[PDB]
Amino acid sequence: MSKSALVILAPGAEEMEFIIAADVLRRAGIKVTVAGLNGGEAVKCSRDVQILPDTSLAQVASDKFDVVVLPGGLGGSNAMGESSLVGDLLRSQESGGGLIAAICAAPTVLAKHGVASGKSLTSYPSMKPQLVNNYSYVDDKTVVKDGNLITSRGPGTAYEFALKIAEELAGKEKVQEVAKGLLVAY
Amino acid sequence: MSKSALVILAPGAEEMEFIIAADVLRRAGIKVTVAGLNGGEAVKCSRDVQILPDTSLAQVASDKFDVVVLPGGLGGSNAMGESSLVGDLLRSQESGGGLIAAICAAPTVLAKHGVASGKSLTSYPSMKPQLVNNYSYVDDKTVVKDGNLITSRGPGTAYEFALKIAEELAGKEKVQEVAKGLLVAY
Repeated sequence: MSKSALVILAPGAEEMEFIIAADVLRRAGIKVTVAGLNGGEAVKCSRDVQILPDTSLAQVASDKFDVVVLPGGLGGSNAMGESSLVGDLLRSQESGGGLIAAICAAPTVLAKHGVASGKSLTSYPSMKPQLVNNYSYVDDKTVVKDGNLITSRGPGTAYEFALKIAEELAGKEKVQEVAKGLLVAY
Repeated sequence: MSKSALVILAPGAEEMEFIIAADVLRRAGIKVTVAGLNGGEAVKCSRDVQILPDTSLAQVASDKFDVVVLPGGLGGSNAMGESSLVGDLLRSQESGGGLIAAICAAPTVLAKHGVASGKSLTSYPSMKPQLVNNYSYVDDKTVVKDGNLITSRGPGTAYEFALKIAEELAGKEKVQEVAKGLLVAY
């Protein structure tokens, strides 16, 4: 009847990347929960934009989501990488064959929590040396999908990233109409 | 020696275009003030994302900004169009020789306030009929500049819109570095 997405909002997140994934997913008819990393309070992002989450990560820790989305930004990614809760939830998503999606610096969260080893991914270019030892790093793609893992490079790739997630959950036709309304070629 | 931008955040604002404007301008070293239309409280956006403004529009009313930026979204544009304070600041900005930038449905804000009549502009494609009478509408163009007016079309043109404003205020070398960091060709 419906597909869900958990979007984790962490202090120091790249707000553009975050907002694009939340907003595009909602456009495509997906039920998006924005879960604040440390609570239900406003999250101060990387360029000082403050965003109210829908709820806390902790409050949706017993729920299943068709996709777990990790926005990038160095500080948001560092916070998610240190969070034992993010680790538990990511291992859970991997073992239920659910989608994991990470953009920009956020794929280092996968490395930090031992998730999705041996898969192909990309990231923001400056994070590559953290991601070559246990993953096949892709240098030449804006978005990479390998089994249940979708990763992407940064702000210039965030619309394509969100649309690719949307396409897996909501289908081709829906995403075509969504992309048309965005004025995004896809 | 810095430059300044007022970004007006209004209820029903298209959050992506809003966040992209605030973030990209901040990356370019421009002092950004995010000012809530109706006060300093959180603003609910078109897709239910809630954003805390830096301050209220009312509180920056005697301030001079090098640019006044209007994000789009239909609810947001309609609210701005009804606001006498928006009108007053657009007119003052216009008399003052300062920059005005409006994306998506936001150009209709200038129509509602009788601002920049006869100027060349674009908008979200379906909003064209609202604009053809009193403006010189340009169909096939992502970002349109006429003197101190900059307009653009939608989410898919938001980066270029923001980078175009950034370039006017911060210069070519700065915006090239910012575009490089964003992974946006510009």
